[PDB]
Amino acid sequence: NSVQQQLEALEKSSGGRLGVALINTADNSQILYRADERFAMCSTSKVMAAAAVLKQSESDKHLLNQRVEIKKSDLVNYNPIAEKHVNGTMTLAELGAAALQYSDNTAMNKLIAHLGGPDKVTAFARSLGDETFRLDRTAPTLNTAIPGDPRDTTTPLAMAQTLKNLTLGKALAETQRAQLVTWLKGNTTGSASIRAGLPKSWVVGDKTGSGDYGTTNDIAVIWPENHAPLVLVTYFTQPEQKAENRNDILAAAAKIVTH
Ligand SMILES: CC(=O)OCC1=C(C(=O)O)N2C(=O)[C@@H](NC(=O)Cc3cccs3)[C@H]2SC1
Ligand SMILES: *C(=O)[C@@H](NC(=O)Cc1cccs1)[C@@H]1N=C(C(=O)O)C(=C)CS1
Ligand SMILES: O=C(O)Cc1cccs1
Repeated sequence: NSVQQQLEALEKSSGGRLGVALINTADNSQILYRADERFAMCSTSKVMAAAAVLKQSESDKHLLNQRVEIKKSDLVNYNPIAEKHVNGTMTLAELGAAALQYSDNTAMNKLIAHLGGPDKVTAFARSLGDETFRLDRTAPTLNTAIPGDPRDTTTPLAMAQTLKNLTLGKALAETQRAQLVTWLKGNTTGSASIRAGLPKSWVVGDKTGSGDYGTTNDIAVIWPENHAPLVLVTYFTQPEQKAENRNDILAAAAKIVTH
């Protein structure tokens, strides 16, 4: 059975809608599955917000060390790092790290607020040539992931192209690119997702998302030992609002497209 047939079968048995875009940077070849369909990004959108702040830092050498005050009233539904810092400060760099490596929603909201709102994240994506990405809401509501809702969505192909540019391409100056990569490589939330479908010793940087409608996402850059990098987006969503998340489906998709 072909890769396409395998993805079709995985999707059908899983009881959802699967979106996959793999870019092989060895030859610029692609494996696409529903790659032009919109999906709710959920917390994968934090990559774009963190990168937007990194872009700003290219013209302000003091930005990443700027103090941000964390109040009790800033806490939302999931904030394992920010809650440790209530009544204190975190730097913008520390907020980027917390957002990316722990999926701290308070940290995401501080990045968005610093930028001037969700629309500023959209404008940053557009500045990278991504005509597809849109950020409309803050956390937690950006994770509602309602079928057919365009808010806070992108397509697998658009996100793969932009993640490639961010991490391996033209988007950021070198120090900032390297910082983004360091953050992604140190993610703690992705064990059971794309990483689980790959050789254990491959280096991976990724950002997950989990939302309503059992929406389960991961976007990754993958560094094989003897090959050029791969960029992989796996998005998955289901028909029932209260559905369980399905990290294993992302692992399976990763295994299929790297087999
Ligand atoms: C850490 C995490 O939450 O993993 C997602 C998950 C997955 C997955 O795909 O990774 N799922 C499974 O493999 C499903 N588990 C079951 O269907 C087992 C059952 C439990 C209760 C009745 S059936 C769901 S249970 C939830
Ligand atoms: C990002 O996806 C974010 N998800 C949520 O806050 C969950 C919801 C909020 C409203 C409806 S559902 C955080 N990300 C992680 C992750 O990266 O997977 C989570 C596991 C949940 S918190
Ligand atoms: O407590 C407040 O309302 C303001 C803050 C100062 C420092 C962290 S939060």
